[PDB]
Amino acid sequence: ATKLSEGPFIETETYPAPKEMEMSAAVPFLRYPQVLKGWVGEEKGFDPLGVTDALPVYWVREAELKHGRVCMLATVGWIATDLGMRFPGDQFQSVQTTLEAHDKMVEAGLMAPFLGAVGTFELYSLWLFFKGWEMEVNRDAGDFFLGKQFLPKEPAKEKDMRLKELENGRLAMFAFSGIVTQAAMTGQAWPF
Amino acid sequence: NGRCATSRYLQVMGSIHDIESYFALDNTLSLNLQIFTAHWGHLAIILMWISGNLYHIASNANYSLWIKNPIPSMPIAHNIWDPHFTSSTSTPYSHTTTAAVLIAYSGIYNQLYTSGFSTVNQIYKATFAFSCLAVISILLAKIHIRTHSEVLHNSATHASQIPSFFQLLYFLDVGISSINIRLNFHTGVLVGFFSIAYTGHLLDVAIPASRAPLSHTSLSYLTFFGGLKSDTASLYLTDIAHHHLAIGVIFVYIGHLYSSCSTALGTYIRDMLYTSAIYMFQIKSLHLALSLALAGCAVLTSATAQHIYSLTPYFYLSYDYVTSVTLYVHHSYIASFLAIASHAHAAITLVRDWVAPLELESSCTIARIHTHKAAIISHLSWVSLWLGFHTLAIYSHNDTNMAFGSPSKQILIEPTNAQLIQESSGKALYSFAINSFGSFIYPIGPGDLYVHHAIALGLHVTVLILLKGALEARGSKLMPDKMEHSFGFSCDGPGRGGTCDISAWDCFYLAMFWMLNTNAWIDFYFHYKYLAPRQFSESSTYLESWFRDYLWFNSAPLIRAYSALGTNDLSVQAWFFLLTHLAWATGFMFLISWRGYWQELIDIILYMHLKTPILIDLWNGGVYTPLALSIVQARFIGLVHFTAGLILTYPPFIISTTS
Amino acid sequence: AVGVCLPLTDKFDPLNLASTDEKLERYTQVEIKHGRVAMIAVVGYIMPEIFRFPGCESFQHGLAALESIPLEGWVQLAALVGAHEVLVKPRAGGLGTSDFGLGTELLDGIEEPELERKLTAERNNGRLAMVAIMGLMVQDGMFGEPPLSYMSKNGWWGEGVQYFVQHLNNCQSFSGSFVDNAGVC
Amino acid sequence: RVPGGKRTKELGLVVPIPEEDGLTDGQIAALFVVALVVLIAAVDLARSLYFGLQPNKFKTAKGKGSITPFMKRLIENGF
Amino acid sequence: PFAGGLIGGESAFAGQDFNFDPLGLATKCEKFLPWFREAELKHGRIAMLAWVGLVAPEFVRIPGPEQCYGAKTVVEAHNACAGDPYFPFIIDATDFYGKDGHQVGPLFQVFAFCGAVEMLTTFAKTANVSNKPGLTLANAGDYRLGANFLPEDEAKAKEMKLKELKNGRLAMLAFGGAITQATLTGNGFPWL
Amino acid sequence: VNGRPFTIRGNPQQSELKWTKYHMKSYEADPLTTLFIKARVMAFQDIPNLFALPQPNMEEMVPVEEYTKQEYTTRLMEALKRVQDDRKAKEAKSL
Ligand code: CLA
Ligand code: CLA
Ligand code: CLA
Ligand SMILES: CCCCCCCCCCCCCCCCCC(=O)OC[C@H](CO[C@@H]1O[C@H](CO)[C@H](O)[C@H](O)[C@H]1O)OC(=O)CCCCCCCCCCCCCCCCC
Ligand SMILES: CC(=O)O[C@H]1CC(C)(C)C(=C=C/C(C)=C/C=C/C(C)=C/C=C/C=C(C)/C=C/C=C(C)/C=C/[C@@]23O[C@]2(C)C[C@@H](O)CC3(C)C)[C@](C)(O)C1
Ligand SMILES: CC1=C(C#C/C(C)=C/C=C/C(C)=C/C=C/C=C(C)/C=C/C=C(C)/C=C/[C@@]23O[C@]2(C)C[C@@H](O)CC3(C)C)C(C)(C)C[C@H](O)C1
Ligand SMILES: CC1=C(C#C/C(C)=C/C=C/C(C)=C/C=C/C=C(C)/C=C/C=C(C)/C=C/[C@@]23O[C@]2(C)C[C@@H](O)CC3(C)C)C(C)(C)C[C@H](O)C1
Ligand code: SF4
Repeated sequence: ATKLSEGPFIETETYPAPKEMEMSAAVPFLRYPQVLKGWVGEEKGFDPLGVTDALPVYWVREAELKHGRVCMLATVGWIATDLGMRFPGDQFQSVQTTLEAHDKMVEAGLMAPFLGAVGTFELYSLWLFFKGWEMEVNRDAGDFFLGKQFLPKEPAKEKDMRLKELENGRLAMFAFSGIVTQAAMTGQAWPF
Repeated sequence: NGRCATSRYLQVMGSIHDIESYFALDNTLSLNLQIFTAHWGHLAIILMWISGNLYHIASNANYSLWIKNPIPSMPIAHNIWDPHFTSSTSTPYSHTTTAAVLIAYSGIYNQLYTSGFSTVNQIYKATFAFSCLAVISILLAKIHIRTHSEVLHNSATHASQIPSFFQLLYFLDVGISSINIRLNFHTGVLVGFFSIAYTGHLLDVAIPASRAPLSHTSLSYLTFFGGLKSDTASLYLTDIAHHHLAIGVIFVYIGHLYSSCSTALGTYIRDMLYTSAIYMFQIKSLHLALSLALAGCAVLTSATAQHIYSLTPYFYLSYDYVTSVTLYVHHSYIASFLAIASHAHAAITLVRDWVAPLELESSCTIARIHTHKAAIISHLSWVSLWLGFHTLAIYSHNDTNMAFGSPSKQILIEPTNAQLIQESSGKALYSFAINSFGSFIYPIGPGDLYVHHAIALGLHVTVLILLKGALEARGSKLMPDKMEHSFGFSCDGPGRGGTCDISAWDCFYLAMFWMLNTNAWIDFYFHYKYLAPRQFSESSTYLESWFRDYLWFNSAPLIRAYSALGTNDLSVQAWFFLLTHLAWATGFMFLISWRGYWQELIDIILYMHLKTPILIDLWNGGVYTPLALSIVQARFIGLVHFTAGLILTYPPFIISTTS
Repeated sequence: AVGVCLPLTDKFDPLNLASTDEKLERYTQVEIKHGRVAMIAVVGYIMPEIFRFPGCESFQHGLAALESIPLEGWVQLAALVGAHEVLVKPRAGGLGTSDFGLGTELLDGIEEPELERKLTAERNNGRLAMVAIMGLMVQDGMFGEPPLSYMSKNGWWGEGVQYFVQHLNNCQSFSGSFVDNAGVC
Repeated sequence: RVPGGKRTKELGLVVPIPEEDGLTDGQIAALFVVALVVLIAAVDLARSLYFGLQPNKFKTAKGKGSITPFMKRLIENGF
Repeated sequence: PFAGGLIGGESAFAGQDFNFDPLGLATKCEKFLPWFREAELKHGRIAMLAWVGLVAPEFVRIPGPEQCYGAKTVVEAHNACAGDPYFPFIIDATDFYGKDGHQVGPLFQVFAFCGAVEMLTTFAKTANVSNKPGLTLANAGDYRLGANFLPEDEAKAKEMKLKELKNGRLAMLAFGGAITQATLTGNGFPWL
Repeated sequence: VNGRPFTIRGNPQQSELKWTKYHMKSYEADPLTTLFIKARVMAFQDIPNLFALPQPNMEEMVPVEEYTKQEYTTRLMEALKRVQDDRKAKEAKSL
């Protein structure tokens, strides 16, 4: 039963039996949100906080993809910098540890152009996101048309690829959060 | 519609934002969505105004230097880049080799300084962040337009099986027109939680910035001292933080009153209003909601105007002679505008929103008021007449006796009631101290009594005019069928004895003059008592003291600003003193000379243009045929000129006298 | 039509160069490419003043960059541009030769008025960029430094038009003036 | 300055002026970039306000419209 | 029926219903009966845990930071573990690692996790829009945690729920008595 | 022409016909509309017995593509009677 209540009017409505109700797999004591249907990762309906009950699933999926991608890049970059990989250059080699890298590069003046480039791309992304959400252009959430060549043709393989992206981004979220917190706490390389 | 006259522009501009009057605005859904989008744009404008003020303080001004020596230093508002200024020699606003600057009379410097701004970098970060907030506001407007469009599309695409699907027509604007949830979240989060958040801000930033020695945030930052710290001459910051904490807690508690997200908790406003003394009213009426909001905003603006001056909340604000007066006058004028606005929108509510019952039925508050509107108006007229007669007569008695040179013959009624209230307040404050409050208690004399009765006269007459307009808006003995006609219409003809200024909009036009008068009286009282407390106390009992010791005496620096001898930094004030005098005098034209004369003059001018050789062969006059301004258009334009001149000729005077 | 905006009710072609459809199409393609190159070149003029990529700090900015950058580097840049121009062809079924299937997702399945507005905005920005880039290059060549740095040093009116405004307030550089104020305009 | 105020002349109040301008060209440029973003968004908002709601969208626009579950709950609750 | 047919109001003797509502709170506030049952079961659960938590520390103590884990008795254990923050539940920002001794202790960590669990389970079941039947008499106190263990028979399920309720009530009373006696006499397990 | 069959004050209230044909012209409403609006204002004084419109169940929404008009009216009437019975029971519970 996908209907919250059956009946023409609220006061005389009847509710489906609990056995008939479709329950979320992630949290079995809540009903399936039913708005994140047809999306990637819906197999385990997980929205206990009811965020999708207020925001369109498009927005939250765009945000999830952005966070996962940013965190994946951030964790790989933090790991590389901790292991010692650095750009060939006096300003980049002067900085010793990754923790002070943000401040050192802000002082050196590279982070200002870096933020300018990221902000330009992000204004473009905001425009594109509004266009896609309003359906002016035919775009999906978190889709920038990059590397569509490598996207599998089969619908099942495409869904599997998108699910792998989402799961890896979710893992990278926790990975980077733990990495940065532990680094700030102790002050050692990524292996800790 | 190609067939148009030059009155087209004025007709449109008089109702550009009268969204209810828009063509093709079919439903309340469209009305509410348009209003919501306009609100978002308005918030964006406010945030851009804040960002511009912050940017100009950061760039063109001297905040860092001012905070070092706030007492003698004067803040800079912004630079002057005006080609018309003299280039041969330095201007009065420059240091003879430096960009011209303007002093700032807004107290924003004190605001930032006591908020915790120490460096121009912080102001720059704020400028940036408020610009981002403006972007966010506009994007939220767009988001909500899209969401509401998506609900209409859904309702179009999906339909309930039963014929009652048309019931959904009413609930499309539930998000914008729901009252219980809006009240709960506004009073709990927008007010109470905002106060708690500002308490947190104070404790984290403002208290450490003010206190030279470092100390960890704790309950020691919350205190209940009272009065002004001697060093900054302002309210203790630690008390402001507790204040806001207490108010925030109280309003967070009050914000659970109504049922907002679930029907299991909370009560209903319909139900309270139904069971209370006020029977019920059109809470859905947007004009009524606007009227209530405007009344509340007016009272709060008056309260801040009085209390910012009485109890100084900002560092060194009292030391700034000019900024105090400017702030008081600014917020007094804003409060008066908001009050008369609430009255005007109540009148509009009556005109086009209230659903009057049948005549004999008397069930609602509005109907009960309409039953005895005549008694209300007659008693208000009696009070106004009494106040005017006796205030003017006592003032004239004092005037004549002083002119003959016998002050002992003046009628001087001691303000015993006000003095008793003041003494009780002082007793309470002294008990609290035993367990300073500057400007909260003032000497109070017979001159104060007379000025207070004059201000009461002004308020009573303004309310008289506004109440008469509101209660005669639907109908009147002279014009029984006034509901059919719009809120503002020219007249009803020269028949029935003549019907000039017969509309509720005409009552507002009339009450506007009074508002300006009563506000001018209030501002004159404050400014005179501020400039010369002793002279005001001794001499304010007769009107020649006001005309001579206040206006004529203190007008010297302003008029002397620029002359054959030279110019000083008040030359701009002197030019705006005269520009505003001219604007007032121009408003007199539209107020006195009415439309027929000007229409005939326009006809003659049009004849001349059509007889001119070259111009006739190009300009027919058919499109946008010139016409004289309509009766209501000219009333409004003359009122605007009058208001602009009256309001804008004062700030130059106050700045000149207090600087 | 595409390329015609409000200020011009009809197509602007006083010399009647686009007499035939073939010539009109060729000129449209050339104008689109020129406007694109001019737009990127104008941002190219403004941005190096704001910042320089690592390793590019030493190089001169404007026309001086032609001499400053190694001939090998210029060869590499021209080789990249030539590879792009030779190995990229218009997408089959596209709007014409001017399009190369770059960002066409944004314009697919849109209303024709909106597509026309986008094309006209592209063309108008390209035209303004052509005018602006010629201004920038001519000023750089004449005054020896990029226009943005030149304006920072001398202002909007510098050494060619300052004579007109030598007696203006905040811009007064006339002989014997109590203030120079020549670098602030 | 050539002060014209009695109190200013009496008390020697001054308008101190810094030696260097508070903000630099780069900072002003960043603020102008943000202002330009605001201007573009504001022009879009003005266009949306001018054209109002479009009830015809259900005839041609993509998708089938959507009402958020919270909006549905508000509708069911009523006013 | 009585209290909306909720379980737990039956006397030990067969045929007589204890139906303990001296103040008639069920009838006075029937619309809050599911909430009352949820609160009763939650109190019983926390109390059954808390009594064993009063007993076990005497037998064994984990070797955490000695600021709390060296507490003499359960009475002082709460005060030791809650730390001495400037405000009850306020983290110290200037001194994050508690060098000044004004940092919240491990009880803050457990409190934060309890709050997350509460917001994601109880508030989720009760207030979520996508869960319209939500909290009712039938499912009150049921989060489907371990429901696969209870006996299939409905009578046996009712008996098990009654056992849970009775043990939770007994634990509520026992913990109250134990903590109060510990405060009064400050002795070991016999007066806890 | 332009004749109205009632006294001048017989015109309907402007606020009563809002967002209708006569949005702001109560002096152009037909006599039948005037009579109907007058009867509505008389009817809506009796607050104690006014049928509150049932709140719609937004769950039961289906596409327009997805019977008889009379049959649907009858079904709506059965639903309304059920709602009235439920309201009566709920109010009589505590009174
Ligand atoms: C202004 C006076 C007032 C009045 C006459 C009522 C009347 C009513 N309210 Mg209440 N209500 C009020 C204020 C008022 N309320 C306020 C200020 C709030 C916000 C907290 C609420 C929130 C509220 C809710 C959420 C609900 C009611 C309900 C009710 C009904 C039952 C009352 C009851 O059982 O009380 C007896 C109960 C008590 C006295 C216990 C109250 C304890 C809590 C903590 C509130 C006390 C807060 C306190 C006054 C302020 C603290 C300030 C701080 C500085 C310490 C009744 C119609 C219920 C109802 O049936 O609605 C249809 C309902 O669901 N009210
Ligand atoms: C298209 C033009 C247009 C524009 C530019 C605006 C602009 C505004 N409208 Mg809108 N409005 C429009 C058309 C427009 N309106 C139309 C056509 C209507 C239909 C009649 C409305 C109906 C309407 C209503 C009903 C309200 C607004 C309000 C507002 C404000 C929006 C939010 C804001 O920034 O408030 C900034 C405001 C503040 C920061 C001040 C907040 C304090 C409030 C105003 C007072 C609260 C008092 C409280 C109720 C009682 C206190 C009690 C105490 C004394 C004990 C702003 C002034 C709101 C408002 O504030 O009105 C005064 C409001 O309530 N408008
Ligand atoms: C100061 C107040 C004032 C002003 C400015 C005017 C102005 C005018 N009145 Mg008078 N008038 C006044 C009060 C005033 N009146 C009052 C109180 C009444 C009621 C009794 C009348 C009743 C009245 C009547 C019945 C008639 C006039 C006429 C006129 C016009 C005279 C001819 C003319 O325009 O030449 C002079 C114009 C000016 C001095 C206006 C100011 C020009 C300035 C100095 C230059 C502008 C500079 C620049 C371009 C501004 C750009 C601003 C922009 C960029 C923002 C003129 C528009 C007569 C008319 O229209 O004849 C053709 C006419 O028939 N008036
Ligand atoms: C600067 C500080 C000091 C001055 C402060 C401002 C002056 C004081 C305010 C004026 C007092 C009245 C205010 C009430 C306003 C609403 C009144 C109203 O709509 O009725 C004005 C009425 C409305 O019009 C009438 O409406 C009726 C329906 O109610 C009927 O249809 C009538 O036929 C019709 O005439 O009359 C007009 O049409 C007036 C003509 C307006 C012409 C203005 C065109 C020029 C505008 C240039 C200025 C820019 C405007 C934007 C301002 C920017 C600000 C950020
Ligand atoms: C033509 C065109 O357009 O471009 C193409 C190019 C191409 C390549 C095809 C594309 C792509 C895809 C790309 C580039 C995909 C990159 C994916 C990355 C970098 C994933 C990193 C995951 C890291 C994880 C999970 C870390 C996990 C870390 C964990 C779990 C760490 C865990 C601990 O550290 C923690 C947290 C604390 C430690 O104490 C203990 C340990 C266990 C070490 C494009 C862009 O799409 C299109
Ligand atoms: C196109 C394409 C491809 C491609 C490509 C490639 C390699 C493209 C590369 C593009 C590249 C490398 C683009 C850099 C931009 C940098 C910007 C915009 C920086 C702005 C920076 C700004 C606006 C900063 C401004 C300031 O803040 C500064 C710095 C100082 C402050 O005082 C304030 C100001 C405002 C002044 C594929 C993937 C190969 C195939 C595909 O099929 C098609
Ligand atoms: C129902 C029934 C009957 C009954 C009954 C009766 C009389 C029931 C009475 C119940 C009663 C009276 C129950 C008290 C509980 C107290 C509690 C939980 C206190 C916790 C207190 C705690 C957890 C305190 C903790 C701390 O303070 C500590 C210790 C140290 C501090 O540093 C820190 C803090 C603050 C955290 C009858 C009469 C027999 C009839 C019928 O037969 C059945
Ligand atoms: S035209 Fe003017 S003077 Fe004549 S009745 Fe109308 S408002 Fe009065």
